[PDB]
Amino acid sequence: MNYRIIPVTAFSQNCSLIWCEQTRLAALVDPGGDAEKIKQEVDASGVTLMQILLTHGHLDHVGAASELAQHYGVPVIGPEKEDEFWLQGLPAQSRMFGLDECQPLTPDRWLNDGDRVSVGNVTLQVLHCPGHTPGHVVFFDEQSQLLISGDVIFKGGVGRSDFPRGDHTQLIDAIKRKLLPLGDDVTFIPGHGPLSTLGYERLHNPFLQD
Amino acid sequence: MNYRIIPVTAFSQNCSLIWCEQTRLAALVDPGGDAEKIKQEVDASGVTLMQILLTHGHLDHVGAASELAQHYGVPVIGPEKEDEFWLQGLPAQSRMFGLDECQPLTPDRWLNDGDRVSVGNVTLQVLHCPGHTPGHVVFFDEQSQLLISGDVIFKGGVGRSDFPRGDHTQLIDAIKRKLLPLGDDVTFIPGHGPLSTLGYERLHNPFLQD
Ligand SMILES: [Zn+2]
Ligand SMILES: [Zn+2]
Repeated sequence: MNYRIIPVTAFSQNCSLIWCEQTRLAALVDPGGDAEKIKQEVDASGVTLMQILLTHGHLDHVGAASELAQHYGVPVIGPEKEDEFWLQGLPAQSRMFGLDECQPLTPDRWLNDGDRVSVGNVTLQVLHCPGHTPGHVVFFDEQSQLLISGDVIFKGGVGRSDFPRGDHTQLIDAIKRKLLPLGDDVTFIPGHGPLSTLGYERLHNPFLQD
Repeated sequence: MNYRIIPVTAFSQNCSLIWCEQTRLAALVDPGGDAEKIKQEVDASGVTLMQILLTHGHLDHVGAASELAQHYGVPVIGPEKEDEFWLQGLPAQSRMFGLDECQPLTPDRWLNDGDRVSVGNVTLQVLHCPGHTPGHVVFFDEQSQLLISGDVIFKGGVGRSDFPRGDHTQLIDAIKRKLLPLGDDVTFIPGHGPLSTLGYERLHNPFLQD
């Protein structure tokens, strides 16, 4: 799987344009804002966008999803249904940061643990990883050993759990039981900061010790 | 000032019907839900409802405000503007607890620190007390030494500050600098649990020591 990271919004979130090398069929993961910047990269890359994927219901991951879905004529898929309250609360999310109103978002379909999403010949496995948000999912490409994981895990950190319905014990358990077993060699693209691997975090991440 | 407490919603919130004894002009503070229960008490009390007052933007304090405002033909007044994001997020608030959708609420006017609200011959002084929510206000009747204070202070407790834009240092400072100086003899009607006085909390509330 090929990809391009597109930093979007004032929160500087790692939106991912991902695509199959043979078919050039593509997906956007977490198009958080800066819809024009995203469109410019998508259009200049020459790929065929087929879908928008959402890891979780937070503003900096979903702000441009509705505009891009309409622009390209593609579905918005994900996250898990427990984040519906966050997506319904997008106006409140944006108003809290003094930003322009982000409209409520209803995805074409929710995702569940164990779902398959096809990006041309790339098969993404969906893993439900709650703790940061109760509906947070991640996308795993087994063939390229690549994880697109939103705000579950960072290089030397983990997602905040002090939000409504956040749960630290739940988040750490999800990382250890669902992510780490995918293998040390797995690279992850987090929502913020630099990329890292699961192996490096297993042994160096201060939140994953004990 | 006369009053009647009307426990509403599954959160068992202390909605207040308050009124002037001479004129029988009345106000509702925090009509949180159970709109029929509220209407039954208001109508049976014989008072003339003139206004709805809001201490803060949380679901269990505002759920029935819009229906009652329309039913009686009265304004919704308060809280302070910083809670606009909470009122915009009412659908998200209710969806989070698996309840029926509560619509976004736009009050007739926001309140500010130092505002006067007239309930017949009762003059309420408005105090801005952030920390639980950034737009939280309280209503003080100096003549009857009575405070209607929402979720700022409880008997032996204080409002949670772990919500988005919550701030514990700010909440405690607001209590100590804006509430306690009103006098030890002041009775308060909190959003939850039994009534108490400012004097008792000053000396016994574990959150107010030091
Ligand atoms: Zn993020
Ligand atoms: Zn309350």
